Amino acid sequence: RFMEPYIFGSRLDHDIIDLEQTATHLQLALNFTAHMAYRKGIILFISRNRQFSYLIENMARDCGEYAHTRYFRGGMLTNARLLFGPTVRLPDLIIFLHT
RNA sequence: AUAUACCGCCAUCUUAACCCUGAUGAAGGCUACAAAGUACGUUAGGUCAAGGUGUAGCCC
Ligand SMILES: [Mg+2]
Repeated sequence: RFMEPYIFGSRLDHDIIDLEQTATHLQLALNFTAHMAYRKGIILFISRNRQFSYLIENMARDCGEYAHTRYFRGGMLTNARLLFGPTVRLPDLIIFLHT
């Protein structure tokens, strides 16, 4: 339901995403990502689509950022201190290619 | 004579934290082609034959 305002219409029972809204949303998201990278924030890409795990890991390694395409264990973010150490720094921005 | 004196030795019997979910209820938390989970006494016991310490008996 919450995706309805972003849908241009249905073409033979297939939803079509309004690309005019996608352009503005992508502009805002890319501006935010660029500003965060300028401030040397830790950027973590996340995606459980196994068809693109290799590509996303390669991209994250290429841009000097971090990736998590594997099984997400309980408490990686909400219990990070116990799972990594008391002085671990969490990501400043998380990018979901697949939500 | 006494282990029905003790030991020695045999045998009997009794005997942590953290993180999520449920509207922050009792409560719950797993799937790998992965979906919240990680950190001693007891006995009128035997044995003084390969071991000891005492205790009492008798002494016309
Ligand atoms: Mg006896």
